[PDB]
Amino acid sequence: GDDVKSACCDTCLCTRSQPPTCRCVDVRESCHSACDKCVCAYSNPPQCQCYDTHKFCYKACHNSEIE
Ligand SMILES: [Cl-]
Ligand SMILES: [Cl-]
Ligand SMILES: [Cl-]
Ligand SMILES: [Cl-]
Ligand SMILES: [Cl-]
Ligand SMILES: [Cl-]
Ligand SMILES: [Cl-]
Ligand SMILES: [Cl-]
Ligand SMILES: [Cl-]
Ligand SMILES: [Cl-]
Ligand SMILES: [Cl-]
Repeated sequence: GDDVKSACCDTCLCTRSQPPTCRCVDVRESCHSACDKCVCAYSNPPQCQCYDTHKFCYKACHNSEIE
């Protein structure tokens, strides 16, 4: 399907390259196992990055009162 809450993301960034490579710059509370390497700053609320690359962009599910 496509209505899946596997990941949400408000800011993807696909690279200028050949072939391309893409990733969600918009960091979250939850880091999903969709990307292989989840790293997290132990902040409050914590921030957490897909270090590992992807070739997809997920729809927006609005995290915090900013975006
Ligand atoms: Cl599904
Ligand atoms: Cl939705
Ligand atoms: Cl350009
Ligand atoms: Cl980054
Ligand atoms: Cl989240
Ligand atoms: Cl998950
Ligand atoms: Cl991802
Ligand atoms: Cl790993
Ligand atoms: Cl610190
Ligand atoms: Cl992938
Ligand atoms: Cl929302």
